[PDB]
Amino acid sequence: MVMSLLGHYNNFFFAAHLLDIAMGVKTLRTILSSVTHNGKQLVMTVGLLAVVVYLYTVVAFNFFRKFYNKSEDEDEPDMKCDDMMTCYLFHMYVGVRAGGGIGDEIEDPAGDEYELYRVVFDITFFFFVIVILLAIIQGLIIDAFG
Amino acid sequence: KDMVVMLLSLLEGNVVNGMIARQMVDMLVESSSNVEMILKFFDMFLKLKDIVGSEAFQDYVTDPRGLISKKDFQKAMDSQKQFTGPEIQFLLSCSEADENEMINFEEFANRFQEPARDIGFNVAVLLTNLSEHVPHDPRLRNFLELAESILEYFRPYLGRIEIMGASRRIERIYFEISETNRAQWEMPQVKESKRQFIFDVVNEGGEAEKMELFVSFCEDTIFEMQIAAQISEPFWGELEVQRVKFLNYLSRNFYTLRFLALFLAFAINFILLFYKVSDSPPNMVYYFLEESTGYMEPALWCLSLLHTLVAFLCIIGYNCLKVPLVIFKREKELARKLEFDGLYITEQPGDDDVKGQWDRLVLNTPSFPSNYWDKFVKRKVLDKHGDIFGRERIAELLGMDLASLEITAHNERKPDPPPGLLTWLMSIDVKYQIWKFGVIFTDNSFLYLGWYMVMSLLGHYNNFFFAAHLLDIAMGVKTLRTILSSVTHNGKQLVMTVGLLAVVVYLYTVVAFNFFRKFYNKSEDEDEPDMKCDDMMTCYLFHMYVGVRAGGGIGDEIEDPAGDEYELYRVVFDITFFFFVIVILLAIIQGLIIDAFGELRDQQEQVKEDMETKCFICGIGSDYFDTTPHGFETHTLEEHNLANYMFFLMYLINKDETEHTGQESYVWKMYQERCWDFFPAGDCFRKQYEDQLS
Amino acid sequence: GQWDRLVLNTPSFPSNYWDKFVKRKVLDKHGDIFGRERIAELLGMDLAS
Amino acid sequence: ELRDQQEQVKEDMETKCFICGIGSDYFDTTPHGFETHTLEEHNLANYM
Ligand SMILES: Nc1ncnc2c1ncn2[C@@H]1O[C@H](COP(=O)(O)OP(=O)(O)OP(=O)(O)O)[C@@H](O)[C@H]1O
Ligand SMILES: Nc1ncnc2c1ncn2[C@@H]1O[C@H](COP(=O)(O)OP(=O)(O)OP(=O)(O)O)[C@@H](O)[C@H]1O
Ligand SMILES: [Ca+2]
Ligand SMILES: [Zn+2]
Ligand SMILES: [Zn+2]
Repeated sequence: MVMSLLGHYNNFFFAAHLLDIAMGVKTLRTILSSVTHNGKQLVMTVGLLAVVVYLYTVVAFNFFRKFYNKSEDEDEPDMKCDDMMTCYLFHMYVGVRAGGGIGDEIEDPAGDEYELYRVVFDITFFFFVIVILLAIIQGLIIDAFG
Repeated sequence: KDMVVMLLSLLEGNVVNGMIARQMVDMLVESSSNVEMILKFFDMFLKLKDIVGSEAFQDYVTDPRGLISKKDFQKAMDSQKQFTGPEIQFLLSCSEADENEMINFEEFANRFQEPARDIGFNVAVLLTNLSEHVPHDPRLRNFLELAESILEYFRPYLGRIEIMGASRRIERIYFEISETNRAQWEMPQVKESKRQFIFDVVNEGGEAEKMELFVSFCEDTIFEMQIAAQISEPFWGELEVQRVKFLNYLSRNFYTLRFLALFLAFAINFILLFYKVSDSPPNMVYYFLEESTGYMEPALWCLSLLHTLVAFLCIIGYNCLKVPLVIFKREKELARKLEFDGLYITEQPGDDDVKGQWDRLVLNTPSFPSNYWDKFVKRKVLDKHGDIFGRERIAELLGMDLASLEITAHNERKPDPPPGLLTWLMSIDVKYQIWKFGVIFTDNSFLYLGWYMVMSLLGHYNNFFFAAHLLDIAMGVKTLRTILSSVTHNGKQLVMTVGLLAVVVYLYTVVAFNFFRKFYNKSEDEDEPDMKCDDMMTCYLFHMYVGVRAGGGIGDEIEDPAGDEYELYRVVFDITFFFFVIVILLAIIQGLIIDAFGELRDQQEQVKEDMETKCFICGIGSDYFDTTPHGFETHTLEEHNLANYMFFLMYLINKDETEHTGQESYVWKMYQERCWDFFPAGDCFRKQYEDQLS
Repeated sequence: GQWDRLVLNTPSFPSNYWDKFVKRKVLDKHGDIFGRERIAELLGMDLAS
Repeated sequence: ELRDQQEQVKEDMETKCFICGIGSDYFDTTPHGFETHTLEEHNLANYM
């Protein structure tokens, strides 16, 4: 009702009624139950992912700040890790969505005194965040199916 | 009560429809009037105790002094519609009304609650025994109905178990459960310990060790109940009493302190989110908080100090709440290994068992069984092994003076126990304390709390070290703990696959270094190339760093092989790398994680199914008991309840050996000999008397 | 349970439930032990009618 | 599949006698009955 009434205020509010198939069609209802069955687990893994990304943000802010320049310009750099909140947002936004982890986005560590530390940083981020945690989420979904 | 105890003894080893039980029923029927008078004496006062506490009675209570007139008592009791005229008159007579006909009902109700409790309980036990062994006698149902209130009142304390007796038959045993015992068994921490124990045995246990593991669990539970009772709460003396109060307060609130430390860590990290680095002070850089409130700069310091304090209190609470159980378990297993195995007398572990090798330090200490109840384990080991190995050698191993045994047997000395710290200084057993501290420092939970300490302390060196305490949710939240267990379950497999991935990447590195070097130029410049595969170590690092993280394998990063004499070889290289490394191996890792999820789920399901389908004690499945309606529920709640075996063990320990009955003495002797054949194994009372009962 | 307290003393509590005499039955069962008038006040009954 | 194969092998050994084929349920009528049957009566090492 409320969404229908708001649809007269703005016609795009009628897009919400398209979600009605979630309950109208029993197959879609079962499929979404295969998600909602382990919802508490999914939210807990999302929170744990947030915490591990926070830890990586802390390490980056302390040590690897010089690698977070996201400006091709030379005289006005765009540093994404001069503030801890900005660095954490940068991580949670681009590092998780990047296929190869944060190392895909940040600068190349070749020929630097911290090269090995940074490659360990990138590999561990890729394995814990991109591989293991997303694998946990997908496994929770598949296990709910089973 | 003594007469009833004699009757119950007459019912020892009594089969269903036994002649002695039938004679007992005939005797009760012959004295039906007097038995009814006795049961009425009990039920009137049981009913009165609750009636005087009812709102309906308190409505009639009007005197500000808390008393009631006899006429008001009369009109209150007939309003309850539970007594008759003569019964109300008898209650009036029993009430010690003064010259003003004023009744002190509070003391009137409690006058007979205590004196009549034991006899009421034994009457309940007698009637229950007769009912369950003579189930087809109509004359006994009348007594059972007339004692309905007695049986109802004593139902929570009437503990019954079944044992395989000396007569090679199943016997049913009735005993008393105390209010304290039941209340302590219903505590949430004890429930959690029971759940963990059930999970452990049902999941990864064998049937031969099951009853022994259960009895060990019962013993640990008894010790935990003692610790809970101790820590419970209703100039040297003042300092000692305040110290024990403080320690008990910490022990009781250990989990609240843990939660508080976690909350403080969250607050500290939230504050830390506002940090900012600038070249200007608030070629070195400067770290500072960037805010307009001006308050979280001191708030961070306050929270850090509070967090360190709370973590310290958590460690103290732990070694005042759990370390006693750890030491108890270790001392108990050591004592049983000494006595029933001769571990350090006969086998002498072969230096590959660090536990056994560390336990050597506590053998000769004067205070070895500090937490274990058996203070005479050394004496028992001596009496068992001194003849065959040497009394003096055993005494030297266990640090015993063979001379003092006689005088201790002769008489008891009462010296002066001076309450001085100076006199207490050399009372300390240094070797025992070293052993205990080794056991504590080798414990996982204590080590975790000590690491929490170290990180908190380092947090004052640098405030970002408080980020590590955010990992505490891994153990604080059971859901996150299970989720991380779904990773750690196959950790060895995961590490092996990572190593195998390293090896295959090394092979690809070897092939690339030998043949495809020209394709590894990572410089857009033309005059100073950046070759990543002119050195084997550089090439291997390049692979393990960019090839694995690339979605399409190494071919995404290296140069295009179009129009080259090695084009086909290189495309085979790239495709095989993509399939073996990116697809198959990462798929193996994710499959290991998903399989750990499934394994944990089926473990939980199997534990629940085993509990709901077989009796934990006898092993007979629910199918047999469900022949009678609610048969399995009754068998698991009344006949073979494991809580009742726990209660029976505590009842035996607390009861005097001279007062043990025959069945109790049988079980007690067998328990002290560590023989568990009294547990019904595959047999039950219902099964043994199938034909009489049916 | 806390929301169901509003319907106890209503004149029309068993509107859909078939048993229109549940209040009478509860009175006959518990009035002796808890108080007939107190039960009637809880369930909104007139003991006179 | 590999995991359930291992579990099935362990379960079969722990539930039926490798020689006679009578399950553990029958022998467990006597206490420790299956353990005694598989260690003394029908031990395969003893047939070897
Ligand atoms: N010998 C046994 N003693 C007790 N329970 C047994 C036994 N054998 C099997 N069970 C099963 O153990 C299950 C767990 O006990 P139950 O759930 O009744 O206990 P509870 O104290 O009410 O609470 P909880 O659900 O926390 O265990 C019961 O459903 C029962 O079927
Ligand atoms: N006929 C049988 N002979 C021997 N074992 C049998 C037989 N039938 C079933 N089993 C089972 O085989 C299992 C494997 O044997 P068991 O583990 O006892 O042998 P082991 O020599 O002590 O060591 P291991 O664990 O390496 O096998 C036993 O637990 C037993 O229940
Ligand atoms: Ca005696
Ligand atoms: Zn049973
Ligand atoms: Zn066999």
